[PDB]
Amino acid sequence: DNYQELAIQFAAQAVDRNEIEQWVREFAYQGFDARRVIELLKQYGGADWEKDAKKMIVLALTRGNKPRRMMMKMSKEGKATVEALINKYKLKEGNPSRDELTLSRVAAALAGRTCQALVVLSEWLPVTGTTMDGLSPAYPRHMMHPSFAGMVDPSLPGDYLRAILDAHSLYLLQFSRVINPNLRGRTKEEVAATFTQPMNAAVNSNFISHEKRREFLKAFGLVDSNGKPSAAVMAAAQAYKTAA
Amino acid sequence: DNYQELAIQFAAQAVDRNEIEQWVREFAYQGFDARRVIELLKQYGGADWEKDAKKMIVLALTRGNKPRRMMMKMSKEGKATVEALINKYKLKEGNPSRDELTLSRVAAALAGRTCQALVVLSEWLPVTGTTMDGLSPAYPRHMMHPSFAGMVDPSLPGDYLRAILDAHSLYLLQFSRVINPNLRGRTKEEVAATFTQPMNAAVNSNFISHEKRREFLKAFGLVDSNGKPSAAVMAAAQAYKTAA
Amino acid sequence: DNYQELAIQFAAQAVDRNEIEQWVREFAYQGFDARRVIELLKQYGGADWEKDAKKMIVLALTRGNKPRRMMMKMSKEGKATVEALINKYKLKEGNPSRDELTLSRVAAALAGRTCQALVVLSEWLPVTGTTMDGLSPAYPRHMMHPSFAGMVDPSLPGDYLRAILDAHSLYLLQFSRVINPNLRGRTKEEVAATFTQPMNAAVNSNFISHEKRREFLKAFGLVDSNGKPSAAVMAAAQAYKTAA
Amino acid sequence: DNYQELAIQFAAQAVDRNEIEQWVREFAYQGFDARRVIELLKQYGGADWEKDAKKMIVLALTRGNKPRRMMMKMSKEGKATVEALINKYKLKEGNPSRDELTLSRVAAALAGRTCQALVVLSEWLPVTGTTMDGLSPAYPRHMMHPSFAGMVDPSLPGDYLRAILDAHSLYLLQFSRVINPNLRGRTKEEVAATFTQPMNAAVNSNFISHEKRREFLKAFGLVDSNGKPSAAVMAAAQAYKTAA
RNA sequence: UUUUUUUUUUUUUU
RNA sequence: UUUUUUUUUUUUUU
Repeated sequence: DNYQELAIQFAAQAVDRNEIEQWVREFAYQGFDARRVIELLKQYGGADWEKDAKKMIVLALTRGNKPRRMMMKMSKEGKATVEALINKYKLKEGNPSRDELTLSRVAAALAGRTCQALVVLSEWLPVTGTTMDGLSPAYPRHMMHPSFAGMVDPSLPGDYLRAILDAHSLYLLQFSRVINPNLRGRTKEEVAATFTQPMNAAVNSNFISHEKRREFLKAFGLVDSNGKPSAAVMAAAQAYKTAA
Repeated sequence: DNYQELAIQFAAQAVDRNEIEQWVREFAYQGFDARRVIELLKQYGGADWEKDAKKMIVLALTRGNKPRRMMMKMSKEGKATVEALINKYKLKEGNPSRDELTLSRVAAALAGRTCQALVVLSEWLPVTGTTMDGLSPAYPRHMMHPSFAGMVDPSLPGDYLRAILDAHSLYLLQFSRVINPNLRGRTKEEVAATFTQPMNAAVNSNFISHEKRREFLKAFGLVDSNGKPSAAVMAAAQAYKTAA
Repeated sequence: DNYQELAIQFAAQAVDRNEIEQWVREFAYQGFDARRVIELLKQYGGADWEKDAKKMIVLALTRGNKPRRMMMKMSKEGKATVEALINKYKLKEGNPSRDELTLSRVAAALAGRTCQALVVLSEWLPVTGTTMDGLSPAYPRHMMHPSFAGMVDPSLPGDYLRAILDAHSLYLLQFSRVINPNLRGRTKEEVAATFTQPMNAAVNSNFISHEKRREFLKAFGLVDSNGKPSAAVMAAAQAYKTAA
Repeated sequence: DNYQELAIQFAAQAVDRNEIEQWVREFAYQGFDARRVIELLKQYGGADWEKDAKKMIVLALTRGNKPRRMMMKMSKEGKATVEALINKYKLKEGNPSRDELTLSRVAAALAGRTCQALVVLSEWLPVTGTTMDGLSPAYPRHMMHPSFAGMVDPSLPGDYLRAILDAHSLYLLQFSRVINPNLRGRTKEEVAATFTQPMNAAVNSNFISHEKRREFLKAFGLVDSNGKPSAAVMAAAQAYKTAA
């Protein structure tokens, strides 16, 4: 009945630091977890999850993250395959609940495979290898997707780590402007402000150990035995420093 | 059938100023009323309204004003708590009917508790206390939310009142640009043009007396016994003058 | 079966100028017709249409063109009145089919009455009389709505006609920027490019004769017996030439 | 349960280039096919498809590509004709599935008839022939629609082909800015970047042979017996060079 | 904002 | 586009 008094009496109770912090942790933003993606893939796909994840990586890389929209301009065969994949994995577009699968999340969780596919798929990506070669010669094809950040060892020596991320950022700059048309008229620093947080989140995630991530970088020819980046990565990193 | 004659005859009847003014008052915009928020909280929550309002203040401050959207990136436990809060209090996003509760309205109506929570929640807010400290040292943590304006005594001496509002405006400038991305490229004066009207409406509302508001400012350490602002408030008020 | 041949055979038939022009006229854009608005008002409202149109003019002028949205911030009494008006007249928001009523269309069709209401409603409009007085002293209150263009005699001498339209355009410039926030950063010429076509359409409509429109302008004190605009209109027209 | 091991094992299997490429082809973007448009026209219309396609070309050229929206501002007769056309041909707006007809697709597939209609419809198009005449005298009326690109012979001698495309591009520049308001503040090169890919796709499509296309250009008076463009085409090609 | 943004390739329809 | 645009007034929640 006395609303002012009800508000004052409510304000009278002091803030319990322990209780309030327990609530902030409970309500906190839950970041991308590759384990949840693989769990959902296994749950919906069973023994077929790996073969279907290969198909979804090709869809994510060559057609994007909108399953129903990409179906509108597709062959009868492709349309039937994507329809079955949407029904089975309850595929959604964009950025929904973490209880949902997307083509981008499938590609991000299985980063090791995604980055290998990029060598073959190079000329069918939103920004082709040929386009990247015109900006920096022999541009590393394995860096040509945002999921590459999930293969980056954060324990690498500072300069070597910055060179890998700058090289990858040269792709991220071109890619973001092609798939996001409002970034086309913005500066390198403005476009970078949209991709650095999800890139760093992938670099610093606990999915795939530091050692296994460095083994991938070495196997793909991005770093040597001492973790020193290749001449192609150094070129791409310098091309990023110069880039508009 | 003779529409021109009907329009002429309609325009011929003299203007009844009493009738027109009665309709302007009847159709007038209905401003925010904290009493209605607390009434709805009591009606839906019963004996649980205060414990649930504490939870909703943590949600408003650390996750925002979109209950269904924040649930998409939350733990199973948090998701279950927010789901129950939405169902019980019929929580809506944005700016709906005044018959509806929102997390922002709960935080605004119980501004006294909201501002106390800010000391503990400082590093989980869209603009942290550490960021505010880099603009003005020992920035008042109690001013780091738009609901703080509801704790401002408009009867304070002019210079003391301007110092409190300028200090608080230093936060509102950073906060508005972080939560509203189209304001990021606009000047201090353009951003201020989006927060001054709701700020002044809270400062001049009839909810919580001038005396009780000044008791809160004194207890939060913002003003002394004479209503003179703290050195920290003065430093922020001055820092707002040279802020871009 | 032979799609190329089907396309060529279709292209072989020559375009019949008479037939094609009959189709362009049939499919042509149908402009605003005040007769259709009054007919719908009479059809839904019966003997109550005139009293309800007075209410809808007050709603259009002081709250805008979104019946369900304005109801969200309104008294129980006002909410009940607008709810009844929406159900009875099947009121829609924005720019729907010409078979539908809107608050803006009601105000536009009964321009004579709308412009008289503006003298009383001046301080409750999106751009007040006081605001207009600061740009041009004793700004004509009868010109303070887009529906005023429906009271303009196009047969007036050129200079007198341009002076009335320039004076009214000074309001249209302020009004368009207030109700349309994307026009706020645009030049006078860009803002004018959004209001000149609907303004000219109202000036050149066949609803209310040239003579009756000049009688309204004379009665409201906008032009003298010879159709020469008042000193206030000339000031407003010069203030428009200068305006940013 | 061991998600890191599952992701490592998945990334360990060698890339089957044959399998991946089979999936890129299956999932590849399906371009516009005029044969599919005519097939759907025949399937839904039967013996009435040609008479209805004439009506749909008038709608596409004078009212646009939004069937339900154009109906909102149309006569009772036109509204009834468009309602019947939407129901019969399951007409959609915008850019939907290739299994769907649109007014733009009907006009594009039967480009030969569309371009003939332009001579009669000139003053009812988004950019009129009179406006085009002010930029380049006696502007070719047959080029005043994007579907004209479907009548261009790519086997024409280089200079003659460039002259036809530059002349047509003078229209596409004006047209794109009128129907797309965000292009109004952009440069000639920025606007051209939105129309060159669909233009070139029509120029290089396999629908209607090179020889039949050149027969259309000759019959429309655009090129002589040797494929040399008319003086009017040359003047427009030259006017495109200095266009802003 | 915190692995997001998924654009073009007969579109954009003011 | 062709009587449209209906913003603020505890909002904007990235």
